[PDB]
Amino acid sequence: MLEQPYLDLAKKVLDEGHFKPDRTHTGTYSIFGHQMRFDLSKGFPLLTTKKVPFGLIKSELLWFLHGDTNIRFLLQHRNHIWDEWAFEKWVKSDEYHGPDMTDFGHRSQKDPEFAAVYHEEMAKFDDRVLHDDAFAAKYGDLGLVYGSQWRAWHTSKGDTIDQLGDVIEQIKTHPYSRRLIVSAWNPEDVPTMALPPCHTLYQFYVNDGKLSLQLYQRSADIFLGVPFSIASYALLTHLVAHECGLEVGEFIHTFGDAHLYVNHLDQIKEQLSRTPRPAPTLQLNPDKHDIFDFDMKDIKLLNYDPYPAIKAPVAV
Amino acid sequence: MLEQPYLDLAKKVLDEGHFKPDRTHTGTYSIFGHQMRFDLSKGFPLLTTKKVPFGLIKSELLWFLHGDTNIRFLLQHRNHIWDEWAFEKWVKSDEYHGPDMTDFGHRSQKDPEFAAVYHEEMAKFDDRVLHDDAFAAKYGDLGLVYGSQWRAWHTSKGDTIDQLGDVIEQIKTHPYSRRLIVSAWNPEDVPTMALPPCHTLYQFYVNDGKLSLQLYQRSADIFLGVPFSIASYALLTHLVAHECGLEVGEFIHTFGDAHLYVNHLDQIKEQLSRTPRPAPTLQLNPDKHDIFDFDMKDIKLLNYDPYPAIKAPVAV
Ligand SMILES: C#CCN(Cc1ccc2[nH]c(N)nc(=O)c2c1)c1ccc(C(=O)N[C@@H](CCC(=O)O)C(=O)O)cc1
Ligand SMILES: C#CCN(Cc1ccc2[nH]c(N)nc(=O)c2c1)c1ccc(C(=O)N[C@@H](CCC(=O)O)C(=O)O)cc1
Ligand SMILES: O=c1ccn([C@H]2C[C@H](O)[C@@H](COP(=O)(O)O)O2)c(=O)[nH]1
Ligand SMILES: O=c1ccn([C@H]2C[C@H](O)[C@@H](COP(=O)(O)O)O2)c(=O)[nH]1
Repeated sequence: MLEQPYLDLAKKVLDEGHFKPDRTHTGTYSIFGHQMRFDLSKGFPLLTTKKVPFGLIKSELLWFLHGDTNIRFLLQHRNHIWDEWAFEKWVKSDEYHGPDMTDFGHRSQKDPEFAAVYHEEMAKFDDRVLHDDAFAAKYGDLGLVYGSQWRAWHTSKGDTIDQLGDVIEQIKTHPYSRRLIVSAWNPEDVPTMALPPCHTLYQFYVNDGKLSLQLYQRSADIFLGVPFSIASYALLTHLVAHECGLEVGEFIHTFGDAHLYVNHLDQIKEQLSRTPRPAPTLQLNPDKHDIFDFDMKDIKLLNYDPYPAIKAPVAV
Repeated sequence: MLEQPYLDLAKKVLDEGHFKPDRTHTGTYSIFGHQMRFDLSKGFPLLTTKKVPFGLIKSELLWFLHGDTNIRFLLQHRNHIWDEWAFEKWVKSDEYHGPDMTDFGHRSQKDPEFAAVYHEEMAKFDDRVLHDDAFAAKYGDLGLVYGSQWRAWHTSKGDTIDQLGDVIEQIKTHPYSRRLIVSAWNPEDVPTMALPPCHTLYQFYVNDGKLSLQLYQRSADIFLGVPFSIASYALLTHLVAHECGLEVGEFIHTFGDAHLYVNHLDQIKEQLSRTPRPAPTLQLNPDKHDIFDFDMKDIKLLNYDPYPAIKAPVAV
């Protein structure tokens, strides 16, 4: 079945995984070095053994493709994935008036009295952002994030570089290039950055008419962190191909520290019992071509037959 | 045997390798996505089925570790690997007086009348550099090269960042970090650069007391390009460990486009006949610790028993 590699990776870590403490102190079964591949021309590698929200993936990927970093677009799409990174500033501000949100993520992990206020103040910030146009401009904009990294590489002399764009250009002008790299790691922002990018760098490859891509990520939270990574990066491969007129090939996913949090194991042993069902089919709008405007209804997911959702706890 | 993975990779490309044209127009059997590992605590992965010059590797690696980019150090060590990248400027200059060296690399590939003059002018430039102190300052300095990338990351506001240093610092202050990355890919230099770095990015990993490293390279000239890459990056793993007081673990080598030039096949089929002999032993000076001054005689290679040298042609 199409997703097997991920179940094998999960399985693997569970066995030969070694214990490793965490920054956000927990334990983790970890492995260093691993590659898995999926032939995109055989189905979309969207996990069927667990409910995965393609809606979240798409909207998020379009945000990235717009080089947009303001949280407004995501909320607009009922997407809240990155909210916590905005809230961390809103609260660490002079304007913040209210429930001392210090370490709110951890306190809500088990959520006692802090629970309500945190999630209540959350509605606040998102209400503020979504409508207060100026608030959005200050607190909604995350700054350095995949989109700005991808399409707005802050140079040494003020100008901006659109890596992704100039890359598709590269694929078009001369596809057989070993220089099709889109780096997200900048040495000067990483030390003073909330969360250095996980999906660090990706390289495309054109041969026999098909487009293949390789994603390198220094860290991998296998339970909930990998199933999104796979899909999103498999989606980018159809978009580029469709843009450049290439037939989609296969997506390769290489990991630095691949791991399973110590408080995720029950849930993962649980998943390993179900058997994968036929891979979902991705459908792409034939009319529009400039992927940079390939909005929500331009990407359609056909016949996804997932196993129920397995809840787990945020890694704080 | 220790090197098997490389012979398997060679073997692989020869079989399921697909044809691919080149920038420097030749043909190439290519594969996209591949990882191979070596347990450094079992021997030094220095190929025994072909003579590999450890001298060249060391001197070159120390140049890198000094953040030095001037070709003087290399010539000083009887090392000429990077010369061609210096000559390309010396000749593309107002000062150049003599044999129009245009495309000298290609013309010398089959070397007719151009042969002598090119190699003669080469002695010239290197004689100039090695002794003419000021000449060295202008034409010897390559500018953007692994060393300066590693230890002199040109920031947005003039200052310089020593990635490698701050990284060993990271390994020391807190080893269990998934953020130990040393990137060599800079989005703004790559488009106006002679040869964008191949060995693009490497991440270390500390666990169970051992240091493991993963090297990502977008391109791999398997015949002569990989056997150096393996060794050099395996050497860096002993140096860091020895510096940080860690036991060496294993080195992981991941490739973007791994390939075998169409005019290298005979030589590679040739190699695949010999059987690997016990791996060489690396010896490290116990006294000095600051790897940045771990000079030539501080690294010793014990009992290397290689098969004879298989000549091949430079990929122009
Ligand atoms: C990926 C990504 C972007 N993100 C953000 C993101 C940011 C930092 C991180 N940090 C750590 N340590 N682990 C992570 O998984 C992680 C993920 C996500 C955010 C939420 C869910 C989610 O809604 N629920 C999960 C699993 C349930 C849970 O564990 O709470 C789901 O299965 O849908 C998934 C991904
Ligand atoms: C690696 C590296 C740095 N380099 C530079 C370097 C730079 C650009 C490149 N470009 C291309 N296309 N292929 C390469 O192998 C390559 C290598 C090297 C330079 C010379 C030898 C060498 O002296 N001889 C070889 C093989 C003989 C041959 O093919 O000519 C040997 O086996 O020692 C090896 C590596
Ligand atoms: O998109 C993301 C963001 C985070 N993480 C994981 C990686 C780690 O498991 C943890 C963050 O700690 P660091 O890797 O940054 O050290 O979150 C992911 O898997 N995917
Ligand atoms: O250290 C090096 C330098 C170059 N090459 C190879 C990579 C390619 O095979 C060719 C250069 O073409 P590009 O990959 O840069 O496109 O040289 C190596 O293997 N190692």
